[PDB]
Amino acid sequence: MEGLDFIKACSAIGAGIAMIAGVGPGIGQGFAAGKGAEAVGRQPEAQSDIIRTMLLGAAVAETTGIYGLIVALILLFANPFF
Amino acid sequence: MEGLDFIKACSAIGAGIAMIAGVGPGIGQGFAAGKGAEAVGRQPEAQSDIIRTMLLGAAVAETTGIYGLIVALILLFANPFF
Amino acid sequence: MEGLDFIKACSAIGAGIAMIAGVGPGIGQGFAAGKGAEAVGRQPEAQSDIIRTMLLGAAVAETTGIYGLIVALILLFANPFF
Amino acid sequence: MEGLDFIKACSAIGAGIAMIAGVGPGIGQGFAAGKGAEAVGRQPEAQSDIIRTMLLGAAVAETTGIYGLIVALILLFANPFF
Amino acid sequence: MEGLDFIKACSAIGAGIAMIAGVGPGIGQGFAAGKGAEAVGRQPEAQSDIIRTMLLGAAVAETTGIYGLIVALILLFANPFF
Amino acid sequence: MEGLDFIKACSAIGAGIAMIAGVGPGIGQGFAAGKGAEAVGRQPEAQSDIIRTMLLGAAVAETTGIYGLIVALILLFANPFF
Amino acid sequence: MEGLDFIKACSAIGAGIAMIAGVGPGIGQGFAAGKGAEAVGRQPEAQSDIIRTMLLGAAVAETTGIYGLIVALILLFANPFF
Amino acid sequence: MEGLDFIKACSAIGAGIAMIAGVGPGIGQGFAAGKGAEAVGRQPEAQSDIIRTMLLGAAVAETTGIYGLIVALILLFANPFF
Amino acid sequence: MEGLDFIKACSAIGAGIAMIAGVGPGIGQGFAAGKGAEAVGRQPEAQSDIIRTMLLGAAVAETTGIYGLIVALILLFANPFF
Amino acid sequence: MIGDMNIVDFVIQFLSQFDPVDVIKGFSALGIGLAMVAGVGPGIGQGFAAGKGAEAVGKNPTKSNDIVMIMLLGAAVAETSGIFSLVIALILLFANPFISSTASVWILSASAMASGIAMIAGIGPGTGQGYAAGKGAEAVGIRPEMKSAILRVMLLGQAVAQTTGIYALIVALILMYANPFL
Ligand SMILES: CCCCCCCS[C@@H]1O[C@H](CO)[C@@H](O)[C@H](O)[C@H]1O
Ligand SMILES: CCCCCCCS[C@@H]1O[C@H](CO)[C@@H](O)[C@H](O)[C@H]1O
Ligand SMILES: CCCCCCCS[C@@H]1O[C@H](CO)[C@@H](O)[C@H](O)[C@H]1O
Ligand SMILES: CCCCCCCS[C@@H]1O[C@H](CO)[C@@H](O)[C@H](O)[C@H]1O
Ligand SMILES: CCCCCCCS[C@@H]1O[C@H](CO)[C@@H](O)[C@H](O)[C@H]1O
Ligand SMILES: CCCCCCCS[C@@H]1O[C@H](CO)[C@@H](O)[C@H](O)[C@H]1O
Ligand SMILES: CCCCCCCS[C@@H]1O[C@H](CO)[C@@H](O)[C@H](O)[C@H]1O
Ligand SMILES: CCCCCCCS[C@@H]1O[C@H](CO)[C@@H](O)[C@H](O)[C@H]1O
Ligand SMILES: CCCCCCCS[C@@H]1O[C@H](CO)[C@@H](O)[C@H](O)[C@H]1O
Ligand SMILES: CCCCCCCS[C@@H]1O[C@H](CO)[C@@H](O)[C@H](O)[C@H]1O
Ligand SMILES: CCCCCCCS[C@@H]1O[C@H](CO)[C@@H](O)[C@H](O)[C@H]1O
Ligand SMILES: CCCCCCCS[C@@H]1O[C@H](CO)[C@@H](O)[C@H](O)[C@H]1O
Ligand SMILES: CCCCCCCS[C@@H]1O[C@H](CO)[C@@H](O)[C@H](O)[C@H]1O
Ligand SMILES: CCCCCCCS[C@@H]1O[C@H](CO)[C@@H](O)[C@H](O)[C@H]1O
Ligand SMILES: CCCCCCCS[C@@H]1O[C@H](CO)[C@@H](O)[C@H](O)[C@H]1O
Ligand SMILES: CCCCCCCS[C@@H]1O[C@H](CO)[C@@H](O)[C@H](O)[C@H]1O
Ligand SMILES: CCCCCCCS[C@@H]1O[C@H](CO)[C@@H](O)[C@H](O)[C@H]1O
Ligand SMILES: CCCCCCCS[C@@H]1O[C@H](CO)[C@@H](O)[C@H](O)[C@H]1O
Ligand SMILES: CCCCCCCS[C@@H]1O[C@H](CO)[C@@H](O)[C@H](O)[C@H]1O
Ligand SMILES: [Mn+2]
Ligand code: NA
Ligand code: NA
Ligand code: NA
Ligand code: NA
Ligand code: NA
Ligand code: NA
Ligand code: NA
Ligand code: NA
Ligand code: NA
Ligand code: NA
Repeated sequence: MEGLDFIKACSAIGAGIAMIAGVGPGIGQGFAAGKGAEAVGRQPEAQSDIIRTMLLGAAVAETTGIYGLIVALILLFANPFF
Repeated sequence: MEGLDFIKACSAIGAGIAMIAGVGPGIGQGFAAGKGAEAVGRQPEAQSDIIRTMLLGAAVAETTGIYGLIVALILLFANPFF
Repeated sequence: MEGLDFIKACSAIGAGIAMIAGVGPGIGQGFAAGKGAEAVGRQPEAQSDIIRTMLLGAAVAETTGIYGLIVALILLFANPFF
Repeated sequence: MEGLDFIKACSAIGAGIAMIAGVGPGIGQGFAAGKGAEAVGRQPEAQSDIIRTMLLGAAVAETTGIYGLIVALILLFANPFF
Repeated sequence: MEGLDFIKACSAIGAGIAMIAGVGPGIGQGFAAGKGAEAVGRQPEAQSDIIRTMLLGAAVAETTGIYGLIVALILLFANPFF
Repeated sequence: MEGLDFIKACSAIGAGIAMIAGVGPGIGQGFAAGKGAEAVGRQPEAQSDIIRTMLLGAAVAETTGIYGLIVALILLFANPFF
Repeated sequence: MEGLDFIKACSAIGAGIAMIAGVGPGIGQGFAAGKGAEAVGRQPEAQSDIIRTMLLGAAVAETTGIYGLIVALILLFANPFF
Repeated sequence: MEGLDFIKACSAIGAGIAMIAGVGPGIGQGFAAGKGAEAVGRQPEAQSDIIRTMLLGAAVAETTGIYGLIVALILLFANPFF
Repeated sequence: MEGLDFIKACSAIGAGIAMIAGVGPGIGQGFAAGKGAEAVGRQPEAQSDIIRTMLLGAAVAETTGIYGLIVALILLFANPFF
Repeated sequence: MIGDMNIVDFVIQFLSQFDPVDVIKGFSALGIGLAMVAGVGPGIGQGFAAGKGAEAVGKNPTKSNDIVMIMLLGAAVAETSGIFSLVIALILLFANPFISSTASVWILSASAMASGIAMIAGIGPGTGQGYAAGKGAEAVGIRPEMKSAILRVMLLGQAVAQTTGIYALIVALILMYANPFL
């Protein structure tokens, strides 16, 4: 086949593989949700400080999911190989 | 023969791989459900705030599951390579 | 062997890969089950709230398993590639 | 080889991969089993409640395992590709 | 590349892959075994109840192991493709 | 480069992949071992019951390791594909 | 197909694979986020020190996610092989 | 000289695979971050020792991510195969 | 195109795969760092003993990471296959 | 499809042009890298033991000798899966039983790789046995007079945890030294 078509085919594969990164934030942020819900149940009037801390930490945990998304979007819509 | 259908075949493979991301939120949100159930049993009178916190956190944990689904949808129905 | 056969072939593999997503809800929902059973033992009078909270959270954790199933089913009976 | 023999062969591969999903419920339900045994030993008088909760939650955890088997059975016995 | 041979070969591979499902119950049931041992040590007089619950829950955890084995045995001894 | 040899080659691989099932009982039984040690330490007087429960639960956790071995041994010594 | 196109294609795959590193920080930082939220709920007056410790540790946890991103970016935009 | 491109292409793949090592320190250091934040909340007076210990242990957990990075960089910029 | 190129290509990929071993020490040593930080917070007067123990155990946990690196370096710089 | 040949026939033709020994060596290299993946297990497990050891010593410093002793003994057991993989890799590197063989290149190549694939099973025992080491260290710190009973139960359970690591090692050795396919 044309090498360009082989590049596109592999880019499709690389795009999918990059999304595997998303496994991590799913697990971690789910943990944070669980601890937050636990803490709120125990200390209802500390709820706002608890939630804020939980969300702050979750935002950080999101980043490598975004990095994966970016690499996939590059492969899909801004591919440097052609 | 070659080329276009090779891209489509690999796109099928890329789409499936992209769904592996779904493993993450499944784990994380199940953990949140468990902690939420535990907290509700402990403090039934706080259950509204407990569920609210749990669902908020779970919503956040969902995103990379959706990023993955999006990439698969792109390969399937909005494929930029053909 | 036509290129169309290769697409069907890789769709069959992509479909299978899609199902790997199912690992996550299996783990997370099992965890929710364990905590729910623990909480019920500790407070049987609260079991209705505990179970409802457990099932609510588990429902959320189920979605990315469904997403994978949807992608597999698309590859199988509504393939955009042929 | 004929195009359908190739499709068949990959269908066998795709079938095997579908079953990986089964890793999830095995872990999760096992966890539920452990928590159930622990809660029963703690409070044997509540074991009816504990076990019912354990099984209901485990039933939910089973679904993505079933989803994988179904796809496998589709590839084995009701293959849309030939 | 005789089509029959390629089908048979890939059947062997998919048969092995299906057995990866076995990782799940191995982890989950081992956890169950540990909690069971812990509960019996804590409360020996309740060991009949503890063990019955441990075993019942472990049995549920076995099913996806069996599903994997079934797919492997189908590919080996009741292959629909030849 | 006869088809027979390709069947045998993929049988080797299938067999090797079947052994990955062994990851599961290794982890799960390790958990059981650690709880056993913890429990015997806490209540040496119950060690006979503790050890019996740990071994019973561990035997159950072994099965999917055995299923993988059986599949490997079938591919090795009782191959149905030739 | 020129050798260069084969290099570009494989580089796309390598770039996707590099992003798998991102699973790790997602899990770890999410754990930090939950422990931080829990600690804040327990002791709201210590929250500035808790959050600072959480973020410091989280930053350390980020680096191997950054390393993977860098390898992908190199493969994409500063590829030494062509 | 086609073969040198084959080596280069596989080196790109190998470089990405090496970065999977980064999953480990991401998880481990995130745990250290959570434990450190929890310990600081419990005993703010001890924070300098807690953090110093957290960072020392985190530095050790970093090494295998760096080993991975080094193998990647070798394959990229000091490749002995061409 | 030489058989030598095939050996080198596989060696490049095999070196990369060997570094996957590094996932383990990153997790395990990060756990150790977390427990050490926690322990120092509880008992700052035992800090020297806690840290020495943490480091001794972490040294042991490092070895399979080093085994992977050594195998990678052999495949790169002292390859017995050519 | 590659031109006219299906990708399988294409790959076989591609591989067919090389001397069989080069193909066997190539797949051995892959088998070699794959074997080492087992090293994940002892890394996780022994790190857990390290943490539990550190925790226990903090709680009962006058018992550090007994705590560390069982931590190290139990961690030694967890190391075995990693050693076994290293041995298989070293055999494939420096005493390869496939390269000087007369049989089919496909079978020898697949067997070399399959040998490394099987060793991945070692992740399980390494992780589980290291967890057991940490609980042993913890229990001994709490009750040092029970250290003998704690050690024995830990070792018994660790032995049970080893079997699937052994089954895998056996499958690799069969492929290497008693191959039914040749
Ligand atoms: C994709 C998940 C993004 C996180 C969800 C929105 C929170 S955004 C997050 O919120 C913190 C707590 O208020 C802020 O302190 C911080 O500046 C901000 O980054
Ligand atoms: C990822 C989807 C969910 C993203 C978060 C939606 C807002 S959620 C909302 O946000 C407020 C902003 O001040 C917080 O202060 C508050 O605690 C929170 O409940
Ligand atoms: C990101 C997802 C974009 C979806 C675009 C909207 C549908 S677009 C359209 O949808 C139909 C689906 O059967 C088909 O005609 C075709 O495959 C697809 O391109
Ligand atoms: C997870 C096990 C498979 C899914 C559940 C199927 C139920 S299995 C079935 O269940 C009946 C009532 O529901 C019982 O009376 C009977 O003993 C049992 O065999
Ligand atoms: C993998 C499951 C292993 C099942 C072992 C069955 C009995 S094995 C037998 O059992 C005794 C009971 O105390 C042990 O003390 C003794 O060391 C052991 O040899
Ligand atoms: C099992 C893996 C088999 C992979 C064989 C397909 C790669 S064939 C590939 O063709 C390219 C252009 O013709 C060349 O650049 C490259 O050197 C050559 O190896
Ligand atoms: C690019 C994602 C970065 C993820 C980490 C969140 C920023 S954490 C950041 O880092 C400093 C140390 O470097 C900390 O001391 C300080 O609290 C904070 O400003
Ligand atoms: C990504 C690397 C993050 C920085 C790791 C080494 C920082 S060095 C570290 O810096 C901290 C705040 O910056 C201080 O709390 C601490 O006293 C100092 O030793
Ligand atoms: C670990 C950091 C290694 C250095 C970062 C990648 C550099 S890559 C390097 O970059 C040069 C300047 O952009 C280019 O001119 C050159 O073509 C390219 O190979
Ligand atoms: C860490 C082991 C690998 C170190 C390789 C030596 C770099 S040497 C240097 O590196 C630059 C990017 O870093 C390249 O742009 C440049 O082409 C290369 O010569
Ligand atoms: C910690 C540094 C380890 C680097 C690995 C040894 C590579 S040795 C390396 O060979 C390369 C061939 O291109 C050269 O670029 C480089 O200058 C030379 O030192
Ligand atoms: C082969 C064992 C390697 C690890 C040895 C663990 C304890 S090494 C220990 O490390 C401390 C760090 O500050 C030092 O204070 C102390 O002098 C040194 O002996
Ligand atoms: C610890 C060994 C890995 C880091 C150092 C790289 C090996 S040193 C190696 O030796 C050979 C010259 O004698 C060449 O392969 C290469 O130029 C050189 O880097
Ligand atoms: C300790 C196991 C090997 C790890 C480092 C890779 C070898 S390093 C390499 O080895 C070559 C062998 O001929 C020597 O000629 C060369 O001087 C040396 O740099
Ligand atoms: C897997 C066994 C590796 C051999 C390592 C020998 C370490 S020697 C070790 O050093 C410790 C320092 O804190 C002492 O506390 C301990 O009593 C002693 O056994
Ligand atoms: C890895 C197999 C270990 C076999 C059991 C150890 C022999 S017996 C054991 O010996 C140890 C070292 O001398 C001491 O920790 C302990 O005092 C003694 O009971
Ligand atoms: C030490 C644990 C690993 C055990 C390895 C068992 C096989 S050992 C193997 O035996 C072969 C018999 O022909 C020898 O030729 C070869 O040199 C040797 O490495
Ligand atoms: C094949 C087992 C090898 C390891 C031996 C484990 C410790 S020895 C073992 O200890 C058990 C528990 O106390 C006893 O029940 C049993 O009689 C004894 O043989
Ligand atoms: C995989 C963990 C196995 C650890 C076993 C350590 C003891 S192995 C061995 O077993 C013999 C019984 O056959 C005993 O007589 C002897 O004391 C013991 O050293
Ligand atoms: Mn035809
Ligand atoms: Na992050
Ligand atoms: Na998210
Ligand atoms: Na979900
Ligand atoms: Na489910
Ligand atoms: Na089940
Ligand atoms: Na079982
Ligand atoms: Na890091
Ligand atoms: Na390290
Ligand atoms: Na080690
Ligand atoms: Na076992």
